[PDB]
This record gives sequence, structure tokens and C-alpha cells, in this order.
Amino acid sequence: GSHSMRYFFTSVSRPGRGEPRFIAVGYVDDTQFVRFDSDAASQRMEPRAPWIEQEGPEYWDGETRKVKAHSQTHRVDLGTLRGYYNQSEAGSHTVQRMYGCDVGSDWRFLRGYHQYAYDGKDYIALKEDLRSWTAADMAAQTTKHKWEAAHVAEQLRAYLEGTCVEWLRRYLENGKETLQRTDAPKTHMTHHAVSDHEATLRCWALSFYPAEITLTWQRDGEDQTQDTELVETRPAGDGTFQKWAAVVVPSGQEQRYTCHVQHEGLPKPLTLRWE
Amino acid sequence: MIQRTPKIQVYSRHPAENGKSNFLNCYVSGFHPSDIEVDLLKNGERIEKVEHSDLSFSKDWSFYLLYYTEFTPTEKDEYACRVNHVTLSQPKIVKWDRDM
Amino acid sequence: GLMWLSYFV
Repeated sequence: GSHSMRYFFTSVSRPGRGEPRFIAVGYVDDTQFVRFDSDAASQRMEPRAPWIEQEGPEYWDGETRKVKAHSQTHRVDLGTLRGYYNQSEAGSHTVQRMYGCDVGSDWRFLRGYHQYAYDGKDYIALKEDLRSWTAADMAAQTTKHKWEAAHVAEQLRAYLEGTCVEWLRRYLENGKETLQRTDAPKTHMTHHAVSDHEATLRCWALSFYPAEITLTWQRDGEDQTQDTELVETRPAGDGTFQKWAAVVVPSGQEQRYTCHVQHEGLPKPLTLRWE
Repeated sequence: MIQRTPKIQVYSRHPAENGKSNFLNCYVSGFHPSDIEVDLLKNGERIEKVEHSDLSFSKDWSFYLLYYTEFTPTEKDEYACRVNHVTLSQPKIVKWDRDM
Repeated sequence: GLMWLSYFV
């Protein structure tokens, strides 16, 4: 199936407390493989998956230099953005960046991303054509015009459609068994009565990978949102994920409700019922 | 400025079974800003030997972190996660419901 | 592998 490589960068100003915190992580699909944390000891890019450890010193030296240049760039950005919005030195502010590429089942380029957020809101993003920019506000327009003048999109595009895809392919093959796997959800159901005339049905999905899944409750064959509670998909800690979907049902009609599970590890979507 | 309160989930890595080692997890997601303190509590006392994941974020830019510790669930010992964040008027304590 | 060039906002 499809695969992705994604890098996530977070830079946080620390008013009256020195240099910004900078954390960078790399993912292939839902598997992290590298990290840099400004508050860690090595001050280097560090391996986080067995399959990346084999890369030689040339690799690590390079990623280390690049991740520092990324750090340095956002250190300046925090100041630039504070000026753009005429903000005081009193407050802490956050710059976030994400970029990377998707490939299809044929491991050929599908899509590229390159997006910035300031204080948790969209600031600027490369559009899907990888040739133009979406700026969130008037301040962001200044960045847009500067990036148009420097022909940034053209250079990003070459990386996203070419180099980024090259890395993803190389990572996927070195990853081999773990990376390319899909683990179907191990399901089960719970049932604790709440009130005299009501009861809770919780549909469980465990040990699945990748993280992408869909749990849905149906009543007499039709969906239900709004009495259904969905917790956010969560890491189990062993490379698998977990999720659940609950619904409160009239005490006595438990058999009229069905949980529907959709995951790419499942040949066909599952329909479950309490019994 | 964007402010999101953390969604907190406390749970084990594998289905819990008294007497057998496992991992106790506290997963905090959907929060902003990134500053947050998280502790795992055994019988109301903080556990020192806890690890945590590298800060990362979702599509909506909200952050997530996994705090985790190795442990052996015994019928007595109770477990909880305490979370403090600027969106919280007071720290939140989420107990480990071994039976959810 | 990371991009080799960043651009200031």
C-alpha cells in the first residue's frame, strides 16, 4: 500500500530563559526513525529505529548539520514572526513545520507537503501543485512574497518529488519486515450498565498498524454520531496502536447495535455485536 | 494564541495480568502550547524511572506525548497519571482503570 | 534524509 516520510519540527521561544527549545523527529509511516532534541546531550541527529542504525557516519554527519540549520532557521523565524505581529518579549511562542512525501503502492511519488504553523494556527503552506503558496493572513503574505521572490517552491518541489522519494524507498527496503507490515486489529467488546435503563457498549481495537483506522457504531443498520465517544488513537508502545468507540444504549437493545471496523490489514470491514 | 487542553489516557501496553511485567502508559494528545508536565503515580507517589517520547504533533498542529514506565501490575498497587497544563485550573489525575 | 536548505519566513 501507500507509504509516507514525514519530518516534524517544533521551536518554542523561552522569554528571559535563553535559546528556543528545538525538537525534530522523522517518521516513515507511523514509525519514528530519527530525533534531534536541543536539550539532549549529543547535539546530533539520533537513530530511533533499528534499520536506520546501519547508515554510516557520512549520513549522521549530514543529518546533524541539516537539522542544526533547521534549528537556526527557526530561531530567527521566532524573532521575525514576533515582529510581524508586533508581539512583546514577555510571551512564549511556537513555530511548527512539517514536510515530506507520499508514494503509492508502486513506491512512486504521489504527493508532497511543506507547511508552517505559528502558535498552533496555519501560517503558510505549499499547495498541492507544489508551485504556489497559501498564506493565512496579511503577515503570512510577507513570507509568501519573499518565498516567491526567492523561487522557493521550485526548489522544494525538486526535493519533495525526487530526493524525498529516494529516501523513502531506501528506508522502506532497509526496514524490510517491520516497516512494510500491516497488523489487523484484535477486537473485543465491553459492557457495563450505567443507569437502570441504560448501558455502555465499548468496541475495542488493539495491536494494529498502521495507526489509521475507523471505528463506527450502527443502530439497526444506520450510523449514530451523536451518542458515540471516540478516544484518540494511541501508541501501545510496541509499534502497535489502540483505539475504542463507545455508545450508550437503552438497557435491552444491545443486540440492535453493531460496531464497524475498517483497517487496511482487514480484508473486509468487520461487523461486531454484543452477545 | 491557540490553547488546547490535553486529552489524557492511562493504560497498559498489553492486557493487564497480575504478576507479569508490562508497561504503564500515559498518553496526552491534542494539547497546545507544548509545555506540560506528566507524572505516573504508584500509590499516590510519583515514579522516578519514567520515560517519554519525542514531542510531535498531529495534522491540526496539536501536540502528543507518550509517558511510560515498566511495571508489574499487582492486585494491590494502584496507578494514576497526573497532568499539568496551562489550560488546567488544577493538575488532573487520571486513574488507571485496569478494567475499561 | 532532511532537506539541505531552509528559507527564513
